[PDB]
Amino acid sequence: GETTDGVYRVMTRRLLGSTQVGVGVMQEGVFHTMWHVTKGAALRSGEGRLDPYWGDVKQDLVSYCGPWKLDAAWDGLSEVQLLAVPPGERAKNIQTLPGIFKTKDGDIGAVALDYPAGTSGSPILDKCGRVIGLYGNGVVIKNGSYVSAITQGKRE
Amino acid sequence: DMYIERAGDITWEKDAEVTGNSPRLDVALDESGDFSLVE
Ligand SMILES: Cc1cc(OCC(N)=O)c2cccc(C)c2n1
Repeated sequence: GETTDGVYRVMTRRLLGSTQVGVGVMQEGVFHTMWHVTKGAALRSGEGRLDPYWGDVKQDLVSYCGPWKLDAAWDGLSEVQLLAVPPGERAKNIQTLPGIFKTKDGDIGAVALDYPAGTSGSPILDKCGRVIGLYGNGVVIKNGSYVSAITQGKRE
Repeated sequence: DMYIERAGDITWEKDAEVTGNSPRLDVALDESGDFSLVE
């Protein structure tokens, strides 16, 4: 299939038309997305098939064809960019300063950008271009607006 | 059955649109991987 590094849409025909359920990153032969996008299901790329290798419902992450590859982290300070890939619309960089998810286990980056569900899995970038996690699991605030964690996995 | 379609390169685009705020929130994470506002 297409094994080229970069960002992808995740489509199903199981509903009406071709419906974008999410986004993911191909890097070093491995596809990364959020568990709630695929539910662990296998993926088609050309004739090529992509089979799940690692996942965790609680982290809401899943890799295909190999172990999780993305190790870079938000530094707590600098601005970032959501490389947002919405349904039927072109990939598009938003620059933003992340807020914080404060949790009984620790603190995580939060990006307060409001985008459809089918955008879940779009990657978050540092200034060097490295992916520091994925947008699309989070929380609805007082306003009615949406705020996402920066979700990153571990690399062995 | 699901399939993937390439959407672009992973690049920082200088003079990208700059917006959204930076809120500090107290949140819980359940076993289902759902976040929720602790207040
Ligand atoms: C990108 C995204 C994802 C969501 O839910 C999925 C998740 N697990 O956070 C959303 C839920 C409600 C409203 C909006 C605007 C959402 N946007």
